[PDB]
Amino acid sequence: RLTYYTPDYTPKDTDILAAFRVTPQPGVPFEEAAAAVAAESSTGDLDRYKGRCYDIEPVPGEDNQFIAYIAYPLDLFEEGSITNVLTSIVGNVFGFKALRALRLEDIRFPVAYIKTFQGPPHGIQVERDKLNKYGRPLLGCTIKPKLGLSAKNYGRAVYECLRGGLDFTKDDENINSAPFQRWRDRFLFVADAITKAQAETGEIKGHYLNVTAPTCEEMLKRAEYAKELKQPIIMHDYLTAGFTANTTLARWCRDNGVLLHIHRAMHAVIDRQKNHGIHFRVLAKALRLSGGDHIHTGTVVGKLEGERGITMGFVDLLRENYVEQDKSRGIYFTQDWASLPGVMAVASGGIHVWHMPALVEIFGDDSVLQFGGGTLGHPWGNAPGATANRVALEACVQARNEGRNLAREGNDVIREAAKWSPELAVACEL
Amino acid sequence: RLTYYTPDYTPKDTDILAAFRVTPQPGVPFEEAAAAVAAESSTGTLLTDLDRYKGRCYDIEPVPGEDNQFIAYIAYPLDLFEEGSITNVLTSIVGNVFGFKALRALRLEDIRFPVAYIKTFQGPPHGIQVERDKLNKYGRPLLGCTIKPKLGLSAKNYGRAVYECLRGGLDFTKDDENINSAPFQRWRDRFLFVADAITKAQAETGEIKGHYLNVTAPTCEEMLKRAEYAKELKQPIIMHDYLTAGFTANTTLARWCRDNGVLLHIHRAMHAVIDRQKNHGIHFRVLAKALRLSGGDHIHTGTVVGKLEGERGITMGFVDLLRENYVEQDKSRGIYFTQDWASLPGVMAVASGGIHVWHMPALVEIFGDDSVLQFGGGTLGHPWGNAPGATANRVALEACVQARNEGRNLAREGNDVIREAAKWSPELAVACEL
Amino acid sequence: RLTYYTPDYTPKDTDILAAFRVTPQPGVPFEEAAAAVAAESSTGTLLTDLDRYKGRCYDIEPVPGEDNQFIAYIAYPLDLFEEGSITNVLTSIVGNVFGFKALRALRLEDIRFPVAYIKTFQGPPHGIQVERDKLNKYGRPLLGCTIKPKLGLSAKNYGRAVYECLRGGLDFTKDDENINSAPFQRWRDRFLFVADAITKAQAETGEIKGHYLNVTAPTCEEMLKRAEYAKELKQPIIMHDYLTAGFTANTTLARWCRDNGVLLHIHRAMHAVIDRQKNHGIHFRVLAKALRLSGGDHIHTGTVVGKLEGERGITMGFVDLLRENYVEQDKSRGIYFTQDWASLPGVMAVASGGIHVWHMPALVEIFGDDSVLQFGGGTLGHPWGNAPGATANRVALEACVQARNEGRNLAREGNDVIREAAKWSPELAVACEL
Amino acid sequence: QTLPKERRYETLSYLPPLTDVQIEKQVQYILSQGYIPAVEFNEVSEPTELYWTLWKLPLFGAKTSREVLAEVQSCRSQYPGHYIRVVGFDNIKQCQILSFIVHKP
Amino acid sequence: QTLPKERRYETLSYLPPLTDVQIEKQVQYILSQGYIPAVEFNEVSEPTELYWTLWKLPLFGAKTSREVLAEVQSCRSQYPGHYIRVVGFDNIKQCQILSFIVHKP
Repeated sequence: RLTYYTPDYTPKDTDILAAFRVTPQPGVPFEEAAAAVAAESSTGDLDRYKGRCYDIEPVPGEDNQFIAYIAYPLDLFEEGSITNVLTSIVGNVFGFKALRALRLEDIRFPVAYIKTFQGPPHGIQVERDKLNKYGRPLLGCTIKPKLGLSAKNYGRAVYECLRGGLDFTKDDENINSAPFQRWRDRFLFVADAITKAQAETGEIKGHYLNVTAPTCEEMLKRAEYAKELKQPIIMHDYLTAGFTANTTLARWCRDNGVLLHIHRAMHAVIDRQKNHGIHFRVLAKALRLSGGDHIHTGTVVGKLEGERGITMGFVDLLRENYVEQDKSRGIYFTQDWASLPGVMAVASGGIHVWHMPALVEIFGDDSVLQFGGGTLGHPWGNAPGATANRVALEACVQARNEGRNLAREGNDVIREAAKWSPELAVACEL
Repeated sequence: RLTYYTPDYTPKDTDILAAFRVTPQPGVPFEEAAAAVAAESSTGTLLTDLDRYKGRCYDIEPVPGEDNQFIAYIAYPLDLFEEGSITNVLTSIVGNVFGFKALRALRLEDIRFPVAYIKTFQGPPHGIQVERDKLNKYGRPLLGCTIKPKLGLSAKNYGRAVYECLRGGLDFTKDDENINSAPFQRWRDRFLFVADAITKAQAETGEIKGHYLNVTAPTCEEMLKRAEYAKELKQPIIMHDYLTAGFTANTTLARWCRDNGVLLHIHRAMHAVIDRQKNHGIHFRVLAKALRLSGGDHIHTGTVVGKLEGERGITMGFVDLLRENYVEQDKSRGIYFTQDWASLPGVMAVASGGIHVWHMPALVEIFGDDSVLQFGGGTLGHPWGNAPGATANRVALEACVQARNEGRNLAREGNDVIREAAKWSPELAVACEL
Repeated sequence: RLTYYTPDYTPKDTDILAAFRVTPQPGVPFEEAAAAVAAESSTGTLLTDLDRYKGRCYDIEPVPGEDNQFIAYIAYPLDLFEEGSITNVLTSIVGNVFGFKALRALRLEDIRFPVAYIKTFQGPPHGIQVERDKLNKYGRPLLGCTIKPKLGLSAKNYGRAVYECLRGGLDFTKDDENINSAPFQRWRDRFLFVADAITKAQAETGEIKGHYLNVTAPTCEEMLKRAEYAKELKQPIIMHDYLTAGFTANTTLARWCRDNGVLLHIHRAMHAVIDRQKNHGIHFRVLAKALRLSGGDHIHTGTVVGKLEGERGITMGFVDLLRENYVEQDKSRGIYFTQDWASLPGVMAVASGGIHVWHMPALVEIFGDDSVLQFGGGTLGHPWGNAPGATANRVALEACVQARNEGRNLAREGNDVIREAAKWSPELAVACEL
Repeated sequence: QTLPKERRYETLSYLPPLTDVQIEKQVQYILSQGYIPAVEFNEVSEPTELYWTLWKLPLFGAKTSREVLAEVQSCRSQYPGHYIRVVGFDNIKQCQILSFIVHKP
Repeated sequence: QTLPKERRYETLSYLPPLTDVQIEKQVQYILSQGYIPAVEFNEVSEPTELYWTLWKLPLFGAKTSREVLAEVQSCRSQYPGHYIRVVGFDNIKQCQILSFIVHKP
């Protein structure tokens, strides 16, 4: 072999670059495995259609590991298919035997190949225009408990969260339909809890109705029903259901005006390990090229400077048009998204009232903030627990719209909003 | 917590068991992490009944020979999950629980879909039996080339390499991973110039030859218009990369192929992201059981010849899970739960390593009759082309099928029947050296 | 009450008569129970006109030889019931009236659909005549195996037992009651490997062979996609278990088979719940008239050979009701109302007892030309297989067809023509002893 | 012992080859029921091919006499290479009462 | 050197023409696994034509004995112009365990 490691190949602006993180077996030299991670992701002509490696760049601070930049040509891949990028690139390359652990860190879809895709149905700008929610990061409950709640008692907990100024309310991962709660009746009693919570407080309330289904016929008849309840948004667990079902539902949600909340269910099978898998900034690029107006980007509050540099790394990749190659922040390739619409970055960890000054500064306006993730609820319920998370939101947006430095004057603006809010002042401590 | 760790809980015959391989962060005890992997895959941390829908860890069983690792057997109830949705098994079980931060690595080893929950699925479109009845190919492991080169070939030159392999005794011929459609080779033309090359090689030699036409596509509409075209070319078989395209698109095509009589070759592309590390991910015997419940008449189970005794007992573990009706709990052979498939149809186990002529004693002995043997993946073809290259891969089959059916122990008398079949075949004798 | 017992009421030629067999509780007089079975099947116990929509008992006629039992002839008007709905005859007539508590047993013996109400129905898709014109099989009762064993056979082994029976002169071949689809044998594959076995046996021996493909299904969508597939295999005939699947699914498939040229074999599964007791239920001559009005070109009328004179006059009563245009009121032969069918097409009467070779004199004499003779139900096959077993069942047919067409009284000269046909047929001579 | 692959034809094919006395005794069932019998000839006996060509008429001269029987032998001398039938006809029920081959090529 | 255009037939066709000792030793795999061997004959070996006609019965020797090729030699003398098979049968798995041609025309 060793015709797949071409280190003088300055890669074309139409190639589809991929930056693996190879950890080769002991005794395997770095030129030979980098020509091998470019080997079995192609051609297992050759000058026109081979994935070729063009740089090594060993990982600083660690031996026996490097970052093999592979340069796949454009015309190898299907126009508009992200299930052909992952079939071609990460199909038969992670199981190659001369590699102890292979991790796809980043990938560069060019301007030439982003234009074949749809992008999100609605961006940041188009989504906020449809919702008429401007200049603040949006909100969310997650209805706890997950299981057990019948379709109306689930809807009553949706009505109770959405009364308290909460923008959206998430349906769970494992709630698709189940003998205690069918989707036809979950969707009915939720859309009857939104038209009451939108009539009570005039804001456009929504619920991420889970349309993840066994088949693509049962997914679109689960989304064509959320269309005919006049629902603003649906959601879709996008890695258990795959990139053929998202791109089916992306093309639907753009062509039916429904927003799409992509949930990163089963994401951590394939990126939790720091040496093997597919890092989420590939999977965040992969669903910006399939659809999604939202994506969970986890949380920032329980992470160090490097682990939230990486977390803010792919948050810029799924939300900003042009992102410069900044390897310390995790982004390995300068990604030009070619005016593709953005995706929201949904913060959903164990965040609570006091993380509002950070998460309005870290995550900007273009964000959604979920709640109930790890925290022990609110002692007064849901409608006080959502008004706590909405006053503490807009107390931090009020201070941000007055120049107050929310890294230092942030805990002050919660405590001076606990005076003019009683539901906040009881979530002020627990 | 420790309300989700019920160690006395004998699990019911209708629970959906799951055997994780938890590698907890230090200081996290084993019960409290195993209650946690039963926590965030259900009922997360009095509005309902907890004790009816909660996942319960019920046994720990520390892994022998390696501390900080155990096998948390979790017992999810039946009525937590959706009838017929294998993308709701994974959204429930491996959804929110691997990124759990008290755990350094978590590996879903095995999973027991009960008889109550297998019956909501479809199974394969066609089993071992109905696949062999449609193809009229009995008592031998079936065959396949893989068309090299992958990239670059136009659709007719691609179909000439299909027609050349399908003359010389080969049963099937695989379309590649990274070939769905691409500006050199569109699918409408690749499927057309392969149907014109099957019905030439099927009419020439009277066996029902097929080709795994790749219907993996960007959308589920583009997938089914890619499969309904292979239906209208009267093709016997399509294929689908079920882990890139997902389980919603696979179960859509499962239901399609059963309702249209097309065989489905499930290809395990992007499987090694999640089953290759021994500490974290989803072991393939979960993903083997997951597509026996959704569609597929064939699934790549890789190979045996490059692996040890322990690494092929585990590979012959999940070959039995996707091919046999009842499989006993044998953990040395890798299976953690006894699995009644409730007369669900089998899936072929496809052998697709870097394999050649001299492995026909091995892969007819290891993989039985109910198998498919791919070729051309790693080995460098044949000096006389594809049609003598495929007859070398077919005379070596039926020599090893004839030898196995005469008491000849192919483990020991296997290299004799390759050498005594290279005499009566000139196409095999030149393949006998490399 | 006794406003519903009008004993002077000469019923009109457009009423829908019904002859119950009322067994009233003691102390209930005969007129007041017969007015009651005319009550709760209408106009139950003024906002309307009662005298226009009420059911009127008009004659009592006590059953000879058995007290506490009579034959309440009820005269329902025409415009009470739905045009074209035989599931509204039964909802009106036998709907709310058998569970009536002043009655120990109530049996709907016979029913007279008038010429005015027969014309709203479709009849069979194809009659006796149009069924014989589609199959080109004239002047003989047609045939059929029944594929034993029922359960366990895969779809190709099932079609081999079909092809073996359909070689040796057999016309049809029945798919079983308890075979619709099951995890050993799906319908898409059972229909496929039977169409490949009809067109092998039809092309071999130049008669239009058929097979009663079972399109009985869970839903009416799954039934019609099971029949539209037997249309697209160009199958001549399907079948349908019309009392388990009901009269709404039958009349759906009636209208389908007429609009698609498929013959419909109606099977009387679950009939013996309601026609087997002599005191209570719905006599089969109601259910025979009920599917002549909805679909069916064939209906099982059971057998004659195991029954007395009185129990076969009643069986040849409803064979004439479903096969002849006009049938006179003869109560010893079982028919209670004279029934003009208004040129509605006939239904074949299928003989499917425990019958074999030696019953071909009997079932060509009793059941005429316009019949089908099943086999293999109770009798233990044949020692030489199915194709000599079917030629034994076909040479014995055409010996008894030739004998009947030469004046030879098969009642008396019938066992001679079996024995003098076993000489010229070796397949029949070994079937001549058992 | 087995069953041979033998192509068979119509509603009296599973018999010995029908001689002339039998066919005289066969049509004497047809015309005695008031039915009009006929002769139909064809090149091949195909399952697809469902019409056979009528020979001169559905011939009839009296209530019961030799009508068909002489006409078949005239057709055996005319067409010694066609599948000859004898068919009955009913006009009340309006279908054929028999259809059987008297002569094969 | 090339590969000739040679029509091949079934699951043991890519071999030398199977002699009698081999087939006796072949069926001794079939019936020793508790399976049911049989003989199936056909005029042509077509990919469309997917049924072949079962010769007499799905045979069986006592638990293991030679009744199959001994009957094939009676079928080679009965039908010397048909594609003769020897097929196995399983009852548990319910498919054929072999399907191979012993005799060609």
